[PDB]
Amino acid sequence: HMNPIVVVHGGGAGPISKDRKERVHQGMVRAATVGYGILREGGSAVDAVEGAVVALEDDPEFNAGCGSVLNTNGEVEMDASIMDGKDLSAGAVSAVQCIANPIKLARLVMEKTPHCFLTDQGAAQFAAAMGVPEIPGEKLVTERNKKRLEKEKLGTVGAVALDCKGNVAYATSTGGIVNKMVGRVGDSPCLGAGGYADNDIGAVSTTGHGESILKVNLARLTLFHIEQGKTVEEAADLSLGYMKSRVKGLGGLIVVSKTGDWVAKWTSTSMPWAAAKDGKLHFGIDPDDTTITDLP
Amino acid sequence: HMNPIVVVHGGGAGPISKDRKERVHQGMVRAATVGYGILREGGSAVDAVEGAVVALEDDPEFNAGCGSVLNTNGEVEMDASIMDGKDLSAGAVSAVQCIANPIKLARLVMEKTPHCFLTDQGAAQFAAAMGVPEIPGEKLVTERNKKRLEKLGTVGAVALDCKGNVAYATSTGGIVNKMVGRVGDSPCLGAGGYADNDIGAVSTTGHGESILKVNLARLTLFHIEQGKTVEEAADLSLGYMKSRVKGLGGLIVVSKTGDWVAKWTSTSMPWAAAKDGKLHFGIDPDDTTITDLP
Ligand code: NA
Ligand code: NA
Repeated sequence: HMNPIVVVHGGGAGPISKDRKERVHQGMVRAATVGYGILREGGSAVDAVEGAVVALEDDPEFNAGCGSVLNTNGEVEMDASIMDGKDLSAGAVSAVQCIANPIKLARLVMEKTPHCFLTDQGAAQFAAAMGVPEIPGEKLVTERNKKRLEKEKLGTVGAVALDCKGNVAYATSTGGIVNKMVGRVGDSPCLGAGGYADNDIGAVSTTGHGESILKVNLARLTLFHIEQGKTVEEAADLSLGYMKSRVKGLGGLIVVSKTGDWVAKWTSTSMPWAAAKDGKLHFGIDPDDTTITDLP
Repeated sequence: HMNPIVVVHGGGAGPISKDRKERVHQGMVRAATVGYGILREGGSAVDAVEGAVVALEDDPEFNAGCGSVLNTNGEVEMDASIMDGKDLSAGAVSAVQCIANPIKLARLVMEKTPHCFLTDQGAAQFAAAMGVPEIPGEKLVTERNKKRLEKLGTVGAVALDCKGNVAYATSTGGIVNKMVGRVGDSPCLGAGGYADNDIGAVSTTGHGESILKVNLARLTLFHIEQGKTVEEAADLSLGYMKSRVKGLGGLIVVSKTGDWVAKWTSTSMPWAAAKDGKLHFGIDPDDTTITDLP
């Protein structure tokens, strides 16, 4: 059976301050830790990617769940998707509000509906009827994002996991872009763009310019290069190089193939990433700054 | 310059009676004529597919705009997306309500926002700012759709323009008795459609859950990239949706060179194509009729 790997990413971003850097690290370490803990228990790659992304929605330092950036009405409006590489099973939610973990609802969508995608009000109603709690507004908005919205008037989190059966999965979550139009949907809930998972190829989770990821369908394009016999690095190189020259978009991504190979590449300035494989934790934000430590 | 082309499709769905096929035929013809008239009058590929889809939305017979199917709540909710293959610019709406033409709303997202994809309450609010009328929701509700709910498919258009640009537009009401705010493939780029001047353009129809799963539109084009012809590539992607996800449906594709095809694993798929002063139509596998264009 395969050696389990979890890969986690923060938002593709510009320069990070020496400070966010500290809490970002531990945020990335915490999520990669849960994702892996899940696979050591023999959990599925779906359970692990879900697990990792929940940690990031709950961690205020990351643009998803609590800590999401604000829309043009100052409100939190969130998107998420998860994909099961076994039979291509998927669930996704767009434009959701007043809920803690949009990724759990995407999972509920995949696992307890005949659908793959619920939006806005019907997304709230499905959460209401599945007994997801409504949160007393306020809670989701952080003082850092409050200033951020006044200023203009951070990025998508994801996870890719490979389990002992060779199953792969991805999960993505985001509150979008600051001052975005109400009801704007980025790449996250769109399968092929914000992510793709296929036991025959691998799984990808992306970040960066949402519309640009959509226009190029980045996650599925990365995988297309792999199917053609490229390495995980060359595929990510090539698919991001394309998003750069064709539509002028920047981002980043995390991929893992069906054979245990993984990398994290980006064209934005920063992308906090973490990976757990064989009880070693890898972490980085800028290229080269990579640390490797034990993971008991 | 290229000889321009438009292809249209109705839904990749089940059997259609003799009595109503003549009527779907009237619809397809009107839509293709509308697309090809824009193309022959110096209009863009994007112009041409919006014009063709707008027409099927306006026709209460097809599951887009007027005549959408009703969700679980006896309500109409519409998905749409349109794409320009030159710069890969795109527009898309999901779960839009009380407006006549979702594809027209889709193009305004493309042109008028720094976004590509709006949904539900935000799109409705955008529609208003764009002066798009808020029209009786029950005027989108036909008697038949109130009935069929109690007891057809996604439409679309591809085109290649004289300048050599490709575009797709796709609009749906979705599937009968869907959950509130269920989004299919139709506003998801690469599933609902894809257009890229450097390959061609595809529009898809059928069970939307399956189409999202396999990235059907971009896959078809992946095969076209590999040297597979349009029919070949269409057969592989549609074949793979059926094998891998047990999903049925159809698609239309126009390549950069101007080769095109209509293909479906579903029973029926209304379709009409226009090029070289001729109209091509069909609903059933192997029943094509080639007439002269007016
Ligand atoms: Na968060
Ligand atoms: Na219609």
